[PDB]
Amino acid sequence: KLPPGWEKAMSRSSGRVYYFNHITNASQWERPSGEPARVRCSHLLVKHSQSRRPSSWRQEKITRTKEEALELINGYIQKIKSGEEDFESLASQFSDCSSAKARGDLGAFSRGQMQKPFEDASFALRTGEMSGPVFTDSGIHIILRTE
Ligand SMILES: Cc1csc(C(N)=O)c1
Ligand SMILES: Cc1csc(C(N)=O)c1
Repeated sequence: KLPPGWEKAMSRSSGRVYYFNHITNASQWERPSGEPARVRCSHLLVKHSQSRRPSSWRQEKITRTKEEALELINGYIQKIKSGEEDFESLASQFSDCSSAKARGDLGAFSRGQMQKPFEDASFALRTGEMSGPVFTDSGIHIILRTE
């Protein structure tokens, strides 16, 4: 029916159908459009106190809870989707990954290199597409597939 990971859902607040991807946690009103050796992705990471290292260039000791990290991620996604902020700008300012200094760009990678939920979401995104919150042992990610 739909591309890998996508399913129909019902808006609780509006009653309109929408589409949700259970690999990428992307959600959108529009029906999804229409695998490679490598993809290229950027990401914005928000770490939390349960991260496998709760420390970053932004903060020596990351103390925010997982729930607080998710609320930050949710807010960044809202600003990206509304156009108020660009993904690259938010990643440079707020990603707890050292790749923040490269606007979140991780370069290209194959399957079997990244943490699995990140890999699966990255490969389920089409070029240009953005994930919803993706959970790994590092923290919570917004992933943007660029190639
Ligand atoms: C909403 C929510 C996200 S993480 C979380 C928890 N209890 O760790 C709750
Ligand atoms: C992919 C990447 C670019 S900068 C960086 C770092 N400095 O750790 C990671």
